[PDB]
Amino acid sequence: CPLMVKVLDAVRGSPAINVAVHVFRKAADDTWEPFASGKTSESGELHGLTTEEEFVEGIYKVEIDTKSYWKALGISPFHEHAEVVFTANDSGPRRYTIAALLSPYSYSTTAVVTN
Amino acid sequence: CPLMVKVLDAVRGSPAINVAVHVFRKAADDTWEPFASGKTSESGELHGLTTEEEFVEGIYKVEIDTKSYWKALGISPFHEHAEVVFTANDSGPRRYTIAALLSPYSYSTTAVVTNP
Amino acid sequence: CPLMVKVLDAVRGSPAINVAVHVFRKAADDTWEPFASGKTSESGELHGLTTEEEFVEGIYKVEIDTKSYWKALGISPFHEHAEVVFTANDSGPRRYTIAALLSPYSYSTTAVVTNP
Amino acid sequence: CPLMVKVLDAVRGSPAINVAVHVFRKAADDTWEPFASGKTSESGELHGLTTEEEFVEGIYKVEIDTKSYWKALGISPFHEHAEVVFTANDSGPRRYTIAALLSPYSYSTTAVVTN
Repeated sequence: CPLMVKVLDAVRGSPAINVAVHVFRKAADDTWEPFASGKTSESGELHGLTTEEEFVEGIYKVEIDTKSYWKALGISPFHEHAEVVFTANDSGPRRYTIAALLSPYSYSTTAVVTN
Repeated sequence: CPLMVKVLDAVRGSPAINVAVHVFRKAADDTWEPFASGKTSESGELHGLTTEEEFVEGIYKVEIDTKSYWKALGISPFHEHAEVVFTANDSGPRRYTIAALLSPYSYSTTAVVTNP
Repeated sequence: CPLMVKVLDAVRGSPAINVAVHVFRKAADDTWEPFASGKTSESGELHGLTTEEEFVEGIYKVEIDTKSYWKALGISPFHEHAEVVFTANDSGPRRYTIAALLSPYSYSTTAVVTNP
Repeated sequence: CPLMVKVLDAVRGSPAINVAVHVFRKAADDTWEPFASGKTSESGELHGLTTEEEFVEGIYKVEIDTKSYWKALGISPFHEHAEVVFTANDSGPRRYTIAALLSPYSYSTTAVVTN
């Protein structure tokens, strides 16, 4: 599993469950092409997005659908979504976890890149 | 001043100076149209991007060029840029401060929105 | 103004107003001695805590009363308070801004330190 | 395992390994008494701090020794340590993860409290 996403809710102190996540890869015409997507599990994680064979070097974008997540909790959010854009590199460590911590008007995202 | 951007460096504990920032507005046709751009100052702030008149309702995207920033300090960072995407002015004009706090493999962004 | 505190509410996207803040300085004897205190204003800022003269080298602790804050808005938060502990002025006088960004079960704190 | 700590390094994009963590419980004379301590593992985690029997309701403080961690990387830090202070409650969910994300001049901490 080369690319995993983990999302937390800073308001409830809990995983952010059932959050839609869409990943895109930049194509040679500079557009974003759908690459992988899913919904975070009960532990706030999304696994099984891609495989080592398919996850080649390139520029990827991970879009986390935060606004629908907050609307379903009845809390007015600021952002349309949270967006993480990065270059995957074979010289780096082999596994990428994109973590995100969500509040209605604020989020952080951290990449944890390991062996 | 309805839209301002403030950027901090979490490594040095200082403003992030000379950070390029590009703002786009989602078009009628669904594309991102260029809306305004500038660089942060010595205080890590970017003012004067737009006017209440020009800054109408819409979906806006504030792209902060964090990669050039880290690279010019000798660091190879994770993200290409930070992107902040939000609907603005849909309940009337507001003043928006988009803050970002940067580290090489992490950032956070916070909006402070006040009723002018 | 060598020491200032700024507090934001990540839920509402606004300054956190009326947040009580207590500052302590580590004593000669190792205890935390009361150093200064105040409440954030309408802009979520606390100024005038100390003076360059009084603010000497030492280890300081800035305690931000985040629990009273959330509770007065009907939220039962995780933390009793946020505590920020740092050595100050050990390479000469500096100006310190202690920023905090609050959510019910999370906060972050950032120092911006500049050479006056 | 009722209380776990997980620490990440925002500068290197990695778990924060070998970070000392000390936990204290507030005693009836208002002092902090040592309760549990350890060093984060290679995955940035610390487990086995306490047991459900011993972790009773009370006010606890978790001190994460960030300053020594940054000094060992040769990076000048701001804080002496990061401190998380909270009341454990039996009405809450039964497991507490104190997560912390560290930079030299900034840190965040989040409690993820689950079943």
